[PDB]
Amino acid sequence: SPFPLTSMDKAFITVLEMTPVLGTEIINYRDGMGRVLAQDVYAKDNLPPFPASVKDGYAVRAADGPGDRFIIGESQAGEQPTQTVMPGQVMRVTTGAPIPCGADAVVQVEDTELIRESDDGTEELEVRILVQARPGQDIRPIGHDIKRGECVLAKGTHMGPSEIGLLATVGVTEVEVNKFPVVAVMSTGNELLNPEDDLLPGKIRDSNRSTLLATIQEHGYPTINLGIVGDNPDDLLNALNEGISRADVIITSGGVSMGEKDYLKQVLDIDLHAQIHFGRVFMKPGLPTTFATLDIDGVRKIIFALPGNPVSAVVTCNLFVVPALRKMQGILDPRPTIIKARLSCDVKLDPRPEYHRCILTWHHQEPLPWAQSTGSRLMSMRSANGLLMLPPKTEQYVELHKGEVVDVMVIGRL
Amino acid sequence: SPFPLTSMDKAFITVLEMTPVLGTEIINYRDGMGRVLAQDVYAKDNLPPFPASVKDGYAVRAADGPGDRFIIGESQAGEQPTQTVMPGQVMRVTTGAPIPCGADAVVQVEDTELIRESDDGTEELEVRILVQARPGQDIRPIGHDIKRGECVLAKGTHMGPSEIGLLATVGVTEVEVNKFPVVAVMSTGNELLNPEDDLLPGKIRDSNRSTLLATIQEHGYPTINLGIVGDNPDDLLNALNEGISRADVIITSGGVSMGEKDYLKQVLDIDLHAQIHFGRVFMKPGLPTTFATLDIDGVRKIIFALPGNPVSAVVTCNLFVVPALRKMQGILDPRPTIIKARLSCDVKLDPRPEYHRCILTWHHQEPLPWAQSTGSRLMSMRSANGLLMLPPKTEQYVELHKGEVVDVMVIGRL
Ligand SMILES: Nc1ncnc2c1ncn2[C@@H]1O[C@H](COP(=O)(O)OP(=O)(O)O)[C@@H](O)[C@H]1O
Ligand SMILES: Nc1ncnc2c1ncn2[C@@H]1O[C@H](COP(=O)(O)OP(=O)(O)O)[C@@H](O)[C@H]1O
Ligand code: MOO
Ligand code: MOO
Ligand SMILES: [Ca+2]
Ligand SMILES: [Ca+2]
Ligand SMILES: [Mg+2]
Ligand SMILES: [Mg+2]
Ligand SMILES: [Mo]
Ligand SMILES: [Mo]
Ligand SMILES: [Mo]
Ligand SMILES: [Mo]
Ligand SMILES: [Mo]
Ligand SMILES: [Mo]
Ligand SMILES: [Mo]
Ligand SMILES: [Mo]
Ligand SMILES: [Mo]
Ligand SMILES: [Mo]
Ligand SMILES: [Mo]
Ligand SMILES: [Mo]
Ligand SMILES: [Mo]
Ligand SMILES: [Mo]
Ligand SMILES: [Mo]
Ligand SMILES: [Mo]
Repeated sequence: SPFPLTSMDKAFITVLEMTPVLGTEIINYRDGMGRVLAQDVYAKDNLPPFPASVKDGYAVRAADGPGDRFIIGESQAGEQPTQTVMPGQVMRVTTGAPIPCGADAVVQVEDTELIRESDDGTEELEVRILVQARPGQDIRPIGHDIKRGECVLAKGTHMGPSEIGLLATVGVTEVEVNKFPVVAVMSTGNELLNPEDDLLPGKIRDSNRSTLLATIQEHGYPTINLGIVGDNPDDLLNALNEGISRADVIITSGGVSMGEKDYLKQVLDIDLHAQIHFGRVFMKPGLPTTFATLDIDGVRKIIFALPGNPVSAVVTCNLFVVPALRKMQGILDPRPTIIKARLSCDVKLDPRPEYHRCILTWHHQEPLPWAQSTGSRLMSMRSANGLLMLPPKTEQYVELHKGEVVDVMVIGRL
Repeated sequence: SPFPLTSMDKAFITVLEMTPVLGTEIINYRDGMGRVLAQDVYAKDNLPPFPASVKDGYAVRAADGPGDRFIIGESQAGEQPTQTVMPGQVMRVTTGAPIPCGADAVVQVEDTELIRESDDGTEELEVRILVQARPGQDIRPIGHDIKRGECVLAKGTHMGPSEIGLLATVGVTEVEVNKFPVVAVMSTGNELLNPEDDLLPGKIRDSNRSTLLATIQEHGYPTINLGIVGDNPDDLLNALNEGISRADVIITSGGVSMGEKDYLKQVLDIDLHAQIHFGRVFMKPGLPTTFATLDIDGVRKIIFALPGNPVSAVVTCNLFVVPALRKMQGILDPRPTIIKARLSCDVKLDPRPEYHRCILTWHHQEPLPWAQSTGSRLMSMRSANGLLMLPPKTEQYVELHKGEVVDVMVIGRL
């Protein structure tokens, strides 16, 4: 317009407030990594479902006390015992095996001495119990770990490997979860060639599409490649319409400044009839970053029109797009993790809040990590895992110094 | 045997020392996430390949100084200009467009005032240049960012989205990288049923296979599901042989203690002819953890036989298996990230080093995260992202207290 300068805080809140939560679907539990449960999950069985030995040893009657006992048989994992242990008798048990009727404690083998075995040495016949067992010792009673009817996972749970294991444990192999967003990515500019192309006069290769698609894929979300679109409103509208049809989220880069061949804001408003919530953000880099929504038949589509400069595109993707996607896939608090780190070098502050990719590293025993802004040789074998978040300068603070503590958004595996 | 108790430090070093680095393969750069480059990568073009405007404005002759200028044409992104700017003239430029012959600086539009435009207002004819340009201002010279022949990525680089973007930029769309390990996972025990099964007497559901497969998949590695194997040496040998054929790494759980129906160590040694490097580790949980290698025709297979207890299996998988896999896929320093955190609760120390899953959380402005051992309601919506690493007790230290600083291995996204 130019659009009003929007503060970072307002822009970020606006993205989260205006972004929808996707609907739900039933998935197989093996496909649950990173998904958010949209149902509570209950156990239909006890764990353990039988009284289970926690040791290799003997199932005994505690009342018998220590002494010499006839071994009447063995309880092995996976088989329900049929015999009842009577006074003066014991049954061999292994870890995880059921406790036979008549026994009320387990004595571990280390607290015993073998008296007699078969001539072939394959069968134990008589054992000395050296200790006084406590009633119930070394037995997991029925339901000790999980009770039938217990809620073991609550709706809203963001699942990792252990949650998948718990679903397996309780036999709940299909669960309701939020859908993942499908994210379409488009590059714009008459100067852009595909990565596969040799250069031609006046042209460069499109890098943003690759970088943005990889960023989204890193977070586990399905993507759509919408290719390169030229600087003209008809082609841009057609590409946006394809994105809307095929995806939940459309990410563009380029063409959002006020230049003569920058059409995206006009197309979003006048042709697409989308609602542009902000078109400029008071931030460095990322000034022309644009966020729009489009409501079609009770479905809200999300559009991020990011700056064309490659550094600006990847920075703004991490600040605005990734949290939106986290909200869409059902994460209750979709905010990124922000940690405290020490600056590895002095840095000049800008009137705008500043953001820069960095590498976070821990040093021996020092409690806080160091943040080294990207751009020793070894500090190049590693990809950026942080985004430095530097404050606006004040009449007081014009610079931050090496060692001073700053906020860093986590954007990669530490 | 019982095998010697191996210290944690020795066991860990032994895994890393004995684990091979996999060979290399050529991949498409879009498939490069998490891969390690096995070649240096060079630029074959300059970036930018032409002198490029960094602003919307006018390409000028700095020697002309400020004043009123005829606009002879426009240089738009993607088109090589044909006209030469002479004294008294300027050419309109947009960001990323080539600088025409004859011009040596760019003046941004904000430092100008328009004098004359066409009757239709679509074409600018005359402009007032308000500033004295510095030579070369607001131009990226040829090769400013990347030079032809420059090494832009070194062998050993562990790639993320920005590295993929750089490959796209320089047009190197196929790269040599280390292979990813294929990891086969097996559960053992006559008591185990599939997750899909209803319980039967004496039985429980297999959870470890799901948890371990999910853990490995979370790190991006392909997996093989070897199912459930009973407690007998013939079936175990057959399953191990299948794993060896189909995978680079075999993970088993269960059957590694000294129980009567525990055969895995015997099978690995006597039947498989593998070299067991340790069979017990002085650690809690994880005492019976076993690591073996098998060399077949110049190929080294890796076998981890983990404890059957589900908590022990997932803990030892994170401590030993994941670093091995990182080495196999070419990561030069495969050690996990360890951070410092504050204990959320008092904890009793064991003679053994202790490990427990936890959740790491940052609090407002406090520099160090808090580590809350797994097992408010909201602290259940989140999956474990840390492994607490507690020291062995000493005659002095028998307990650690809330707030004290401890080591935590990162095992999930923070
Ligand atoms: N996909 C892309 N890959 C690499 N560079 C790009 C890409 N898109 C745009 N650029 C470059 O970024 C710079 C700014 O582009 P521009 O379209 O003006 O961004 P905006 O107008 O959105 O701020 C130009 O130098 C342009 O060539
Ligand atoms: N895949 C599995 N899923 C769930 N529980 C298991 C699994 N494998 C073993 N267990 C249980 O873990 C416990 C220890 O098993 P065990 O085979 O004795 O381990 P190890 O001998 O290797 O220490 C037993 O209670 C057993 O039923
Ligand atoms: O206008 Mo920017 O600073 O390249 O996003
Ligand atoms: O023997 Mo463990 O402590 O279950 O691995
Ligand atoms: Ca452009
Ligand atoms: Ca077993
Ligand atoms: Mg532009
Ligand atoms: Mg056992
Ligand atoms: Mo135990
Ligand atoms: Mo900017
Ligand atoms: Mo910038
Ligand atoms: Mo800029
Ligand atoms: Mo700028
Ligand atoms: Mo700017
Ligand atoms: Mo800009
Ligand atoms: Mo920029
Ligand atoms: Mo710039
Ligand atoms: Mo243990
Ligand atoms: Mo244990
Ligand atoms: Mo144990
Ligand atoms: Mo134990
Ligand atoms: Mo133990
Ligand atoms: Mo054990
Ligand atoms: Mo255990």
